[PDB]
Amino acid sequence: RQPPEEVDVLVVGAGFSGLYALYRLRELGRSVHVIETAGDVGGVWYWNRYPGARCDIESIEYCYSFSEEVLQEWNWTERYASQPEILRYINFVADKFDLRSGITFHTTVTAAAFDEATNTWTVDTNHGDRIRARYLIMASGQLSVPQLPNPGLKDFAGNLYHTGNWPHEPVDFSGQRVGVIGTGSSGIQVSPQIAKQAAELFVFQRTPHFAVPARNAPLDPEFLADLKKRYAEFREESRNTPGGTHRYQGPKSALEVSDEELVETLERYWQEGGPDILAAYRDILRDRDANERVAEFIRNKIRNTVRDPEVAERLVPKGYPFGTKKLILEIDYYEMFNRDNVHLVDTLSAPIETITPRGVRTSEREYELDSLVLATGFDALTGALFKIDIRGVGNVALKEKWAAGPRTYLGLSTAGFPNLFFIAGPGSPSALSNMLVSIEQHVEWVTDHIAYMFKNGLTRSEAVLEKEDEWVEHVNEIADETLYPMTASWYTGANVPGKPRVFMLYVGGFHRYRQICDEVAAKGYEGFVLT
Ligand SMILES: Cc1cc2nc3c(=O)[nH]c(=O)nc-3n(C[C@H](O)[C@H](O)[C@H](O)COP(=O)(O)OP(=O)(O)OC[C@H]3O[C@@H](n4cnc5c(N)ncnc54)[C@H](O)[C@@H]3O)c2cc1C
Ligand SMILES: NC(=O)c1ccc[n+]([C@@H]2O[C@H](COP(=O)([O-])OP(=O)(O)OC[C@H]3O[C@@H](n4cnc5c(N)ncnc54)[C@H](OP(=O)(O)O)[C@@H]3O)[C@@H](O)[C@H]2O)c1
Repeated sequence: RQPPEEVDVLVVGAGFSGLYALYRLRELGRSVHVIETAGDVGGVWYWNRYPGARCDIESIEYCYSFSEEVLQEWNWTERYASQPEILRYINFVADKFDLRSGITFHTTVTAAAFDEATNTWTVDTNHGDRIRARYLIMASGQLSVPQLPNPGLKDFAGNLYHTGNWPHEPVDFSGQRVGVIGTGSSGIQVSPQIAKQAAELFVFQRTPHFAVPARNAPLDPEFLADLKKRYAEFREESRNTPGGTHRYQGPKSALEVSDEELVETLERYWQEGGPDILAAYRDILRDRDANERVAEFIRNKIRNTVRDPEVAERLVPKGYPFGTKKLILEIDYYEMFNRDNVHLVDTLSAPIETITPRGVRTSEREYELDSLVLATGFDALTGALFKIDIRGVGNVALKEKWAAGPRTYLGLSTAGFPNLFFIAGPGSPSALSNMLVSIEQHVEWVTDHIAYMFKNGLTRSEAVLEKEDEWVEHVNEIADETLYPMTASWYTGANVPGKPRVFMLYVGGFHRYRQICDEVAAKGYEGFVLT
C-alpha cells in the first residue's frame, strides 16, 4: 500500500507466518502492518514456482486451523498439494480476511534498531520508509534466502535459474541441453519435469540424498467431507505429536526385530509412500546401528530402481545416517535415470572446477549446456535476518551476537534485544515438524504475549541472559543424544561457506516444546523481564 509512520506491531514477511500474525493481532484489537519484498502474498509458495514444486506433508495436514470457516470451505484435491494449489489457498485466505490492506509489497527491510529511550523499534526499508513500532515480529521464514554454489558463473552464455527465485512466465526447455546442480528436494522435484522437454539432461550430484517415493494420489471427495465433520478434532491430535502430523510412532527398536520383520515392516512403508518411515522405529535417530539397518534397506531399493548397476551405485547415499539431512519424497526421479537423455554426473569423484560460458567443467570433462538450473538451497534459518542490520541494547548487532551460532530463549527471543520475536526459527521445533503447526503455535504465543503486555500496561519484554544461556545448553545437549549433529546439512549451516557448524533446532518434538511454552506463559512469562 504505503506503510504507516507508527504502529503497535510491525511484521516482516507475508507467508504463512506473516498473514497469521496480521489476522490475529487485528482480532486482538492491535494495530499492525506487514512489510514484504515480494509482489504478492505467499512466501515460499510465491517464490518457488519451479515446475514440479509440491509439499511433502499431506494436504490435510499442511493448512491453517485457526478459522473454522476455512477448514469447511476449502477443497484439497491431492494427497500432497502442488505449489500452484497451495498458492491459490493462501490467496483464498487473504481475500477472505482482507489481509492485503495490512501489507506493503515490493519493499525490503534493510535495517532496524531498538531505542531504549522509548522502548520501541525503528525500522528502515529500501524505498526509504521509516516506521516506529512497540514490537517487531520477524516472519521472514526459514528457507527464504536463496543460496548459489561455490567460480565461473557470470561467464555463462545461456540462461541461468534458481529454483527459489523462479520467473513467473513458464520456461521452455524444449530442444535444450540443460544442467541442474543440486539433488535436494528442489533438485529432485524439478529434474523429472525438465527431462520431459530437453534433448539432454545433466544432473550434477554432489552428496546423494535419501529420497523415498511419494505415491501421490487423488484425494477422494468422500474422505474430505468425512474429515470435515471431525476436523478440529483431527488437528488437535496432530498438535499432540512430536512431528505435528498423524505419523505412526514406531514403539520398537530397529535392533530388536529379526531381519524378516525388518524387511516386511519397511516394505510396507515403501508401498504406502511418504516420510512416515522416519518413525518406523524409535531409535532410527538415536543409535547408529539401528539407523544403518534402515539405511541399508533403502539403499537396496535405490539399487533395484535403475538397470545399469554402475549408475545405480552413484545414487546410493553413503557416509551419513539416514534421516539426518531432510528426508525427500521423489516422484519418478529414480526411474528418470533409465532414460537415454538423462545423465548423472558425480561431483564427488570429479569436482566442479569452474562454470565456462558454454557449460560446466569438472576435472574429467566440460559439459556443454544451453540453460543452467541451480537447485542449491538456502542460507537456512539465519539467512533472512543476516541480510538485515538489526541492533539491540548497547547498539549490538544481532549478526555479532549470533556469530558463533544463534542464541535464543525458546527460539522466540534473544537477550539484549527486547520486544523482538522470531517465528518458527532456530531454538525451536521449526522445520523438524509440520510447519503449519509450529508456525500457528508461535504466532498464537507471541501475539497472546503482546495482548498481555497491553492489558497489563507494560512496554518492554526481554529474555533474561542466563535463561537464554540455559536454553542454548539445553538445545545442544538434547541434539547431541541424536545423530543429527554428526552430519553436514542446512540444519547445521553446512551449505554456507564459513558458516559456524551448530545444529540450530529444538529436537525434542513439537508437543514437549508447546508444553514448555505454556508453562512459561502460565507463570507470567518466566525467563522474561517485563517493565
Ligand atoms: C520449496 C519449499 C517447500 C517446503 N515444503 C514444506 C513442507 O513440505 N513441510 C513443511 O513443514 N514446511 C515446508 N517448507 C518450509 C517452509 O519454510 C514452511 O512450511 C513455511 O511455508 C514458511 O513460512 P513462513 O511464513 O514462516 O516463511 P516464508 O514463506 O519463507 O515467508 C517469509 C517472507 O518474508 C519475506 N522477507 C524476507 N526478508 C524480508 C525483508 N527483509 N523484508 C521484507 N520481506 C522479507 C520473504 O520474501 C518471504 O516472502 C518448504 C520450504 C520450501 C522453500
Ligand atoms: N518437497 C518439498 O516440500 C520441498 C521442496 C524444495 C525444498 N524444500 C525444503 O527446503 C530445503 C532445501 O531443499 P533444496 O533442494 O532447495 O536445498 P538443499 O536441501 O539445501 O540441497 C542443496 C543441494 O545442492 C547441492 N549444493 C549446494 N551447494 C553446492 C556447491 N557449492 N557445489 C555443488 N553442489 C552444491 C547440495 O549438494 P550437497 O548435499 O553435497 O551439499 C544439495 O544437492 C529442503 O530440505 C526442504 O526443507 C522442500
